Amino acid sequence: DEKNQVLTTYIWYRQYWTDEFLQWTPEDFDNVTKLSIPTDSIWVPDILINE
Amino acid sequence: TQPALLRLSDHLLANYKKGVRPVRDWRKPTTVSIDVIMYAILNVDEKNQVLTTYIWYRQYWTDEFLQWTPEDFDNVTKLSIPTDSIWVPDILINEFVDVGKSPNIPYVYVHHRGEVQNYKPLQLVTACSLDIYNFPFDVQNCSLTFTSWLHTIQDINITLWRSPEEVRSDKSIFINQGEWELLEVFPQFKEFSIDISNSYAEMKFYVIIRRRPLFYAVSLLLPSIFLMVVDIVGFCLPPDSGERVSFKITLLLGYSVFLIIVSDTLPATPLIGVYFVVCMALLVISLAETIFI
Amino acid sequence: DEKNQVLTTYIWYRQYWTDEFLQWTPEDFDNVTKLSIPTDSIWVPDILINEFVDVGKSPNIPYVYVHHRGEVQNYKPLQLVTACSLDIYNFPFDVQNCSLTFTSWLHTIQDINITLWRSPEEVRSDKSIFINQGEWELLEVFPQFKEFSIDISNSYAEMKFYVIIRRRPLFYAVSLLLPSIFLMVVDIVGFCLPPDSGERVSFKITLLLGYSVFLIIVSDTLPATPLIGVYFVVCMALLVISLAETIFI
Amino acid sequence: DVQLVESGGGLVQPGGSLRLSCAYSGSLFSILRMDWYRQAPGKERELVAGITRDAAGYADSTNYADSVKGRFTISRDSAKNTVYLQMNSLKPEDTAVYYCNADARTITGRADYWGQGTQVTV
Amino acid sequence: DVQLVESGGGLVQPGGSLRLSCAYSGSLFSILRMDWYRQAPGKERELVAGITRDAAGYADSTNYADSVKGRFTISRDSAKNTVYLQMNSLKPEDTAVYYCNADARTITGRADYWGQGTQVTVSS
Ligand SMILES: *[C@@H]1O[C@H](CO)[C@@H](O[C@@H]2O[C@H](CO)[C@@H](O[C@@H]3O[C@H](CO)[C@@H](O)[C@H](O)[C@@H]3O)[C@H](O)[C@H]2NC(C)=O)[C@H](O)[C@H]1NC(C)=O
Ligand SMILES: *[C@@H]1O[C@H](CO)[C@@H](O[C@@H]2O[C@H](CO)[C@@H](O[C@@H]3O[C@H](CO)[C@@H](O)[C@H](O)[C@@H]3O)[C@H](O)[C@H]2NC(C)=O)[C@H](O)[C@H]1NC(C)=O
Ligand SMILES: *[C@@H]1O[C@H](CO)[C@@H](O[C@@H]2O[C@H](CO)[C@@H](O)[C@H](O)[C@H]2NC(C)=O)[C@H](O)[C@H]1NC(C)=O
Ligand SMILES: *[C@@H]1O[C@H](CO)[C@@H](O[C@@H]2O[C@H](CO)[C@@H](O)[C@H](O)[C@H]2NC(C)=O)[C@H](O)[C@H]1NC(C)=O
Ligand SMILES: *[C@@H]1O[C@H](CO)[C@@H](O[C@@H]2O[C@H](CO)[C@@H](O)[C@H](O)[C@H]2NC(C)=O)[C@H](O)[C@H]1NC(C)=O
Ligand SMILES: *[C@@H]1O[C@H](CO)[C@@H](O[C@@H]2O[C@H](CO)[C@@H](O)[C@H](O)[C@H]2NC(C)=O)[C@H](O)[C@H]1NC(C)=O
Ligand SMILES: *[C@@H]1O[C@H](CO)[C@@H](O)[C@H](O)[C@H]1NC(C)=O
Ligand SMILES: [Cl-]
Repeated sequence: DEKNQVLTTYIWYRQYWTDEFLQWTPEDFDNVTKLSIPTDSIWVPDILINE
Repeated sequence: TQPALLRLSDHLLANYKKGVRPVRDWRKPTTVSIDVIMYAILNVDEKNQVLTTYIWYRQYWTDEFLQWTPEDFDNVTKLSIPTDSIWVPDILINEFVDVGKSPNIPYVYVHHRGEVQNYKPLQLVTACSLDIYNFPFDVQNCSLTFTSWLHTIQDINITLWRSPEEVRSDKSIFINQGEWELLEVFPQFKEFSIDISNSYAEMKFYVIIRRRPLFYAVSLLLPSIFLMVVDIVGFCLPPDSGERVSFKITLLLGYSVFLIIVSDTLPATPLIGVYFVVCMALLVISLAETIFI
Repeated sequence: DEKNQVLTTYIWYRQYWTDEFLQWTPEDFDNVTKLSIPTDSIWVPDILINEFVDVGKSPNIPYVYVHHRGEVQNYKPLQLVTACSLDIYNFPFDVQNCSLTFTSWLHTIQDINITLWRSPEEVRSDKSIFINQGEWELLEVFPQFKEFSIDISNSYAEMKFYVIIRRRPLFYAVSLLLPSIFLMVVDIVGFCLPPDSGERVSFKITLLLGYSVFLIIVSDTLPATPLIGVYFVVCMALLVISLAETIFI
Repeated sequence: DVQLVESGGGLVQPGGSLRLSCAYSGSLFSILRMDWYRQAPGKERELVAGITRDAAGYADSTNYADSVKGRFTISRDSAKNTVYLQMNSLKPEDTAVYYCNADARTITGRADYWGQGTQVTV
Repeated sequence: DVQLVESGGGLVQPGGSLRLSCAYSGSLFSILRMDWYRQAPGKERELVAGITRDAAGYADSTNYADSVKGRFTISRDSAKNTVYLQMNSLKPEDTAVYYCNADARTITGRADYWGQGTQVTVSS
């Protein structure tokens, strides 16, 4: 929008961080490596865009 | 006891954690058979290159935790339970450029062998690269890539609930008499990986739609031939009158404002503009003829 | 929306069913008959409309009335954005027939079944709490029950509502016929100009131009053949042969 | 996946009537088409009657063989989960073992299923 | 971060076949490229085979050395988390210690990783 000076785009976004509480050993858990858990069940960073 | 199916609903959902993927063996992937029915093409945006459609969508998967035996439950086969009370796959579409407002279905059918039946309509605002080369008679080919946005193929895998030919030929419950005519919806499975050790499941749906060259017929060819025959009437005017020149000029002006008005219909070269600028040049050489004689 | 073929309406909707768990005896409860309880605290049927192509913004009703025999009374207004195949053949005087198919989107007929709270004639003739003085005139809302199945062993209950609406041919009257007859009588005045003057030719040309830009402007009112265009292109051709007459003489 | 059970077969004198029942059962399934077949000893499998919902998704559509055209009438009850075959004025040529073939779609996929069949001797 | 383990190495007579396996493991990682290397006694490290997904994000793309061009076939199994090297019609020159090099991206960053390697001896 040249008049109002505003750009509308679509982005594919990726977030990677370390949850020190969600750490475990693969053994005695039947050698599981990763686990899928609900987003809103864990701590999430508040990173946003200023523009 | 005898509260009937109320027992069942408890028995299954008592300790059922909807966060963990429903498999007794975590190595076993959950296969989701999906189904897509094209209900209507709501709007095509040629300028922004984005297709908006309405789909009837079906999800079928197996919940290994929601399994039971029909007996000692008064021979119950299937049970209706709240969608958001059980684990649900995160299958979405890559072509999504927006979020369409679609009715939320609260219940699903879970059967005694653990089969989960999930029906839901979706409004799809998906980006599609359009080619308007042959404007009045153009066919369009749009992709709908269903895939889990996170889970790998060893966690969630997608198949087709019914035969791909059935999915293709399905024109039932679709609204015609519109600007577009649905030809086919061609499903195709693909395993997409951006690297080794991580592979994801893709289920593509090629929706192919053909335009109806009727609304754009009259609005295009009729005024051109009209001003054409009016110009033909204009030739009958004797060169001596002098009003013949003003005739050709005013007519040229009218066709000019006409082509400026019709310029706001479909953006692009549209190729049909050539078969139009021909008429433009024809009126030009007509005028040149008039001023010559 | 004639172009996209989609109807947007506002409905006052009533749902009545029986909750066998919410039954009690009026006595030893201080002779209470009915009780108001939160909608989202009890089981609710998933009845929707098949013609839905979108979601209309409608006020949320938080409470329902549950009576001692287990009758649940649920009132709620709905904004319905439903797709409807429209026929604009006779544009100024056209009747439209739109379907509203209420059915459970999941449950079979052996789980959830739909009936009519009151007589179908009452539903049909009900024109109360409806706003006239608009572009459309409501004729009737005809209810009809049907058992829809796509296969054996699975049958679903459908309750169709055919809303029939008739257009008001007044706003499209003046905006169409008045300028045509106006330019027509102006052309008639134009004939009175003597062929010798020469201004008669410019007269006919300018008038033809005015009617051309007129028909181009009025071309953006209702999309389609509209059939009313024929009774218009007649006038167009009439001005054309008028011009041909002028240049002839 | 889906199991079919035939019943009603027996011995009847010519010109009599008999109603056969075929009960389907399972977890998640969709019967698209249900056909009745009969097989006389030594003779091939013969198509008797079939039933499938019409183009319009309301009323059904039956399909009969030229042999049993007027005598036989196939029906169904979705509520009792049973498809019926009403055999009237039975001829000695109607004597055979009657199976029922259900073309059903499950989570596994679309497939044909057969019952154990019942003996009909005229 | 990501550990590689070679296996399958042994003693085989010339003209025989042998399949080498390389198992990667860790927490969060993405193997972009996996190469097979072999080192004969005294000789340098030699590239045998590699594999990486094509420009199109579906089918993979293999890369073989001129030596083992026709004999060897590199494959992979993402499910078993193991990349394979199928050695056919083994020559005595194929005798060496076979390591595996994985170019992987972890939370730490993109880096190269090596295994302990296995001994492959071809003799009569
Ligand atoms: C995730 O699901 C897909 C889709 O089912 C799986 O791909 C499928 O793999 C089977 C292998 O048994 C293919 O079956 C084969 O069918 C073809 C005829 O189409 C024929 O060559 C054989 O007779 C065989 O039965 C199946 O076709 C194929 N699906 C498609 C669409 O081609 C995939 O394997 C699944 N992933 C995992 C990790 O299980
Ligand atoms: C789901 O609800 C519908 C609507 O009530 C049920 O259809 C109705 O079935 C009853 C019982 O057969 C019909 O009553 C009958 O009416 C005829 C005259 O039409 C009369 O001669 C009979 O003696 C009997 O009273 C009723 O008409 C019919 N509704 C309509 C609109 O035709 C349907 O049976 C229900 N489904 C289930 C599984 O209960
Ligand atoms: C988990 O993985 C470990 C190692 O990958 C497995 O332990 C190996 O396999 C058997 C033990 O059953 C031994 O012969 C090996 O020597 C073990 N190797 C090591 C390095 O420990 C273990 O069995 C796996 N467990 C499960 C449940 O999958
Ligand atoms: C629309 O485009 C897709 C490609 O994006 C076409 O898909 C091809 O389909 C044929 C069979 O119909 C396959 O043999 C090809 O492998 C497919 N190509 C790809 C890249 O997957 C599709 O045919 C096109 N539709 C029309 C009507 O032309
Ligand atoms: C609840 O209603 C009953 C019935 O209307 C009331 O009982 C009646 O009123 C008094 C008893 O309080 C008697 O004189 C009548 O004969 C009773 N009639 C019957 C049919 O029992 C009762 O009082 C009401 N209770 C409350 C708390 O409102
Ligand atoms: C609007 O269309 C519906 C069908 O879409 C018409 O419904 C018919 O109603 C008559 C009786 O009024 C029945 O005999 C027919 O069987 C119905 N047709 C169908 C397909 O169910 C309805 O009459 C139409 N309304 C108007 C005013 O014409
Ligand atoms: C349940 O079904 C079985 C087998 O069809 C039957 O034997 C049993 O009597 C049935 N019980 C009830 C309560 O319907
Ligand atoms: Cl198991």
